[PDB]
Amino acid sequence: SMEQVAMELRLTELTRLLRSVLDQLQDKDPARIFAQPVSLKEVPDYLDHIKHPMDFATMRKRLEAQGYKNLHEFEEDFDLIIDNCMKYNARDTVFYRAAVRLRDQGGVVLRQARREVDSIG
Repeated sequence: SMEQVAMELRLTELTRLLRSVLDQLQDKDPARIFAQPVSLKEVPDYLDHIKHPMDFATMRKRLEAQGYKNLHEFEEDFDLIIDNCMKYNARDTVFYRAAVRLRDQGGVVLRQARREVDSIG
């Protein structure tokens, strides 16, 4: 149908906007602490601590499959990255500190993306 195509064009454009958002958020992680999944070879007990792991490479795979239907879903995944880190790692660690900085700096990027998604439909 012509409606299914119009919907697919909307999802495509959302994916385009989320791709830019993701690149901007990931620049706020210059040390690449959140770039890839926590290694189960190197942290064998991680899944006993964290039930829903997340990282920027896993978000990128979902993105390119047009697996995000709205910004809320995308934010959920970003929020997992931060919140998982802040639970697993203690306050006085480079890891926890990196999460806090990502959170604070990403908030700005996400504040305007919410307006761009409401604005452009």
